[PDB]
Amino acid sequence: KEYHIDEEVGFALPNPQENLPDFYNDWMFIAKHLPDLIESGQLRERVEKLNMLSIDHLTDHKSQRLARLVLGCITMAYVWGKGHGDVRKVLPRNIAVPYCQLSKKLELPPILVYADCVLANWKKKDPNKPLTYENMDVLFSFRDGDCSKGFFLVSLLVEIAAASAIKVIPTVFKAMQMQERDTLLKALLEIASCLEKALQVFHQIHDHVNPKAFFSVLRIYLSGWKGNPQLSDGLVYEGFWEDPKEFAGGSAGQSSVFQCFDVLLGIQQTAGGGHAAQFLQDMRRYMPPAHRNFLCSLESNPSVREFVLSKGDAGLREAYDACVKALVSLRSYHLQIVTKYILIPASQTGGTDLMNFLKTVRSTTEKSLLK
Ligand code: HEM
Repeated sequence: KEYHIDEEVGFALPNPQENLPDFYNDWMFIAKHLPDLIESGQLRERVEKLNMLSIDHLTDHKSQRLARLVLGCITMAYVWGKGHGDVRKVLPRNIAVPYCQLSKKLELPPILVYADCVLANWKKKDPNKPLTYENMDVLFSFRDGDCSKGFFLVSLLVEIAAASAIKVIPTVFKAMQMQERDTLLKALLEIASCLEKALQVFHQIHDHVNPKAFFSVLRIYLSGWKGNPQLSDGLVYEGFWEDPKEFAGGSAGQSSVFQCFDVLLGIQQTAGGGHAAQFLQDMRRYMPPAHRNFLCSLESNPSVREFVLSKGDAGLREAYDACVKALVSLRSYHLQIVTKYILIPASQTGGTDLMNFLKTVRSTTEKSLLK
């Protein structure tokens, strides 16, 4: 696990910190009570009433990641506020320096990202109960009725469904170099199987998230400030950085999961020109460095796709296509989500720009079938 891939939860953080050192009890309070400090308005002030606390008292990883989640959740709330059109272009040097320093340690950007607000932002209610929606809960939200539990948790639950496939991958590459056909064939079907499993889990998002509430409320606090005509120049990290600085928002578009399998199955997303590829390449910078590296390792390994074609073996061809189909299925569904949770709400040219981007990626994935 030098790629930080759990056998159980994959790219997620197997059971993150709930509690910070006391030195940072200031930080934990503002964070822990965000529904109230915005719904009141003494958040923006209470952030000003705060020391430039040091980073050094954060001993281990899980601490730094909670610290990133806390500092992250806090930073989104200050900058956006009520999220009604009253924004900051200035961030205090009580927060900017300790968040900017931390986000050089972990080589993440100083913005709330998927890694923070999904992978590191979850808890188990009853330790010795399964991993199901009912028996889990997030660490931090922004407002009430935003359905932050819905989004973060179901996102996470899909990450975990994928873990079941990601642990097969070692087998795939071994079988390939050992020229062990039957093994490889199995391995490929198991991956298809588990990605089919992961789609069912994707359905849960209807059950646990409201469209109007997502689009209206939570979408705002996840949104960053690149090409964002409310901070058109950017956000200023007072103290740390001389100028304003552009960094992009924290979608599930920052996940490693889809990309992981794009690479495994030799789907050249990040090749070609275009904003489709450029986006997908750009997103890797918002993933933990371990995970960036894991994807890089997959690319380095020999091509599954090439192997399969080289063999003249309908069994493999089939199992390969199974995996590809599972991945298209997932994306074809993601689209239905976006329609329901963005397109429709947003009517109550940017709209079709988004969908064409997603359909490009879907299509690229489709184009990789052998059938
Ligand atoms: C209400 C639920 C969801 C909405 C509204 C939504 C919306 C979007 C949007 C608008 C994008 C384009 C990138 C951006 O503008 O940020 C996107 C990309 C993406 N989303 Fe989601 N999403 C949702 C749930 C999920 C979940 C649960 C996953 C995975 C666990 C996921 C995985 C992705 C991925 C991987 C991309 C990058 C494009 C790709 O590789 O296919 N999304 N999503």
